Amino acid sequence: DTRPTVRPRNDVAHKQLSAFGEYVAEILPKYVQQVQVSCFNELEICIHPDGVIPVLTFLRDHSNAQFKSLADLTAVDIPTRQNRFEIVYNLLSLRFNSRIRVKTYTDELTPIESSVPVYKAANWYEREIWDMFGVFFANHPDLRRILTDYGFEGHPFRKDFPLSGYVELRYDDEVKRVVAEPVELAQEFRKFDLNSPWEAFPAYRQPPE
Amino acid sequence: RGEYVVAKLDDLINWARRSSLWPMTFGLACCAVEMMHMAAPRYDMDRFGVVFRASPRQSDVMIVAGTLTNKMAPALRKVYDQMPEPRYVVSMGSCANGGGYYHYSYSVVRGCDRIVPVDIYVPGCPPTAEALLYGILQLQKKIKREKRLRIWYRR
Amino acid sequence: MNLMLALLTNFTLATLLVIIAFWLPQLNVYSEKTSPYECGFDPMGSARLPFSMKFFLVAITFLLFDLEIALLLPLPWASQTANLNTMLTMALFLIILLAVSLAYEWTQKGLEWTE
Amino acid sequence: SDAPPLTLEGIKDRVLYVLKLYDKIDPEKLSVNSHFMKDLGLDSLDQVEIIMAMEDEFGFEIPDIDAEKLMCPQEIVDYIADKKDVYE
Amino acid sequence: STSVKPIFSRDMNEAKRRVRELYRAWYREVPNTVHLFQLDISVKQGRDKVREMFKKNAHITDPRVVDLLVIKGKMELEETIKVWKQRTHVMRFFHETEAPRPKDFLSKFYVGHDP
Ligand SMILES: COC1=C(OC)C(=O)C(C/C=C(\C)CC/C=C(/C)CC/C=C(/C)CC/C=C(/C)CC/C=C(/C)CC/C=C(/C)CC/C=C(/C)CC/C=C(/C)CC/C=C(\C)CCC=C(C)C)=C(C)C1=O
Ligand SMILES: CCCCCCCCCCCC(=O)OC[C@H](COP(=O)(O)OCC[N+](C)(C)C)OC(=O)CCCCCCCCCCC
Ligand code: SF4
Repeated sequence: DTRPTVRPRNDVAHKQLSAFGEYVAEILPKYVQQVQVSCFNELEICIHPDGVIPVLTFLRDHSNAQFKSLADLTAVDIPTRQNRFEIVYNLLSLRFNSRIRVKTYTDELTPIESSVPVYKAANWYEREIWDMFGVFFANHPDLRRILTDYGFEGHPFRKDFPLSGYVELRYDDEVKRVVAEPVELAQEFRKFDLNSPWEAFPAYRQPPE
Repeated sequence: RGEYVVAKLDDLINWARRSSLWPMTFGLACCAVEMMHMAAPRYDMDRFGVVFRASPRQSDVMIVAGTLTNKMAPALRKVYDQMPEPRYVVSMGSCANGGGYYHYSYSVVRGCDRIVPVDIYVPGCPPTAEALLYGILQLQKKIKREKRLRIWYRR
Repeated sequence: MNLMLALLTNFTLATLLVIIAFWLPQLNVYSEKTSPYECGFDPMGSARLPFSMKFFLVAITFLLFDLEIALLLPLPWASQTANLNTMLTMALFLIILLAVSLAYEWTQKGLEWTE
Repeated sequence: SDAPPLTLEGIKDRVLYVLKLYDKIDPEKLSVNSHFMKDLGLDSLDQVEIIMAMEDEFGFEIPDIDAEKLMCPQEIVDYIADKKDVYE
Repeated sequence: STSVKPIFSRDMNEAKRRVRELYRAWYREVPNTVHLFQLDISVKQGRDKVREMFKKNAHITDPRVVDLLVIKGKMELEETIKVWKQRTHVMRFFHETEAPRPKDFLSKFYVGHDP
């Protein structure tokens, strides 16, 4: 770890997180599908969607977890997957000064249980996920758009939603109000193909198809 | 002569309007921070006669300082409409001019001039407090050259 | 005569200023301009709906105490009487009972606004 | 008290009166036993609108489980009479 | 395979009940919407627009897709009843400023290249 430009490794935390990852997978085998720890010491628990309330309740209340803070909750859209959406829970433990990431999956039509009962912070994060991705959360105290405009159709953060959308607003003097019309751009957004045709990272080379 | 009199009356009302500009207390995004510094002691917009007032019905100028989104656009037009005339609009910053950093967003209006008329465009991201003050003094010169009464006199 | 002429002049000047305000300027009236103001979005309901008064009890008490000023204001003239012992007794009695009323309402949580 | 009670003749008249104000029904084609779908040519949502008119006329709430079966004017008369205890 | 978690309705018969319930709520709301928003349309035009929106999805046979449509429709209704929407948002269903685009092949041929 004497190299000036390279990030030093903390192998003490890597062992501790790996040990605790097994600990959770042993206590919740009904829901835990995969556990992993990254090279920068971030623990991820990948669970079945049914285990959202059991897993998070254990991680918030168990005396050896005490993850009392929901740092963030978000979704990632991966169209190539059968379940294109990936719900990500980032939890913080103040007692043990540690962080854990819990991940599950769903699709356009399958609900995911709301975690408001476990974390009051999830009220708006689930509204944002629904608003921006179209993932329905069952038993949410009140689910509705939070960021998009009233009457806005579609879910902007899906990978198949266009960057500039489908409609745009102006003011029309005939009707004396702001109207919505199909989008026309004076200058089209210029798509840049930046990817280099040479592999950058051999460590991540996927097996040939 | 009648042309001489209307010329002097025009110089009087034009003077009164440019010396007592009252911007509406209306800011949207980062550009409103730079608008606060124009009211801060270094530049002291109040010394030019420019005083903020919150009610649109007591405002003479709207400074669209920040990004205008589709959700907010109806609100902007409403408060602009509720301004008694004569009323001038100053567009501050890239976002309010033509969308700026967010020109190609599904939720951003590509320029406040699609919603309201604009008298002065102040460039920058954000314009410095001294660059907004240039636009205000450029608006005052624009009002100084109005010919409302002279144009009436020869209708 | 003087007082009436002074009042007529003050409210005539006030009226003429209002008249000039509406007839001198150039007007451009249209529907959106004269709509009610609610920060940019249309008001959700009528401004004529009931507006709960949380200090209703204190407002009723103001009616009773505002009548003590009518009874207390004659005191400067009352002090000119030859019956000072009686006058001073009833002056203090009247003020004290006004104070006991305040104490009763204060202690019984009457001056606290309703939730 | 003194207001006349409800009679099956009265219910039938009011039901047939509402159905005549409906714009999609031909006034000289309405039979007290004509099916809303088969005879009058109406569709599902048209039937829903009719039931809501009945609620306004008779001033009581008809749930969807029950309203899904009222497919002719006579069935409405039976349901209203049945729920209003008008055995007359 | 083919076994999926439902949202609200376990079959189309159950789902259609929620569709009818939503339609009755929208139908009763149009008179209030045309009143509060001071729209220059009639109650007939508004209720025709509601019907147009419902028939637009009459071909759906998946109960889950129907459940989301009702969920989205109820959010629209909630936005309108509480006047979160403005007059501009309620009139976007009528496309009053959109010039009628051609439908037949010849008219599309003359104006441009789009299919
Ligand atoms: C950081 O995060 C963010 C916020 O968080 C803070 C935000 O907020 C916002 C949103 C931002 C905004 C809405 C704009 C913010 C801009 C500012 C400049 C606010 C910052 C702070 C200030 C203190 C600015 C000014 C406010 C005050 C209170 C200063 C006090 C001084 C004054 C001069 C105000 C008025 C005072 C006086 C004494 C009266 C003057 C008023 C007049 C109308 C002039 C005189 C009146 C008359 C009627 C004329 C007189 C003569 C008459 C009537 C005739 C008499 C004679 C005859 C002959 C008839 C954003 C986007 C944001 O990102
Ligand atoms: C209470 C009762 C109110 C009565 C109405 C008062 C307002 C209207 C008066 C206009 C009279 C007129 O005629 O002025 C107009 C005349 C010229 O007329 P013209 O060009 O033929 O106009 C025909 C119509 N155009 C113009 C559309 C083609 O210009 C002048 O020489 C002076 C005009 C300015 C007003 C001078 C007064 C200065 C006062 C200063 C105060 C500080
Ligand atoms: S123009 Fe620049 S400073 Fe102003 S709101 Fe946009 S990004 Fe912020």
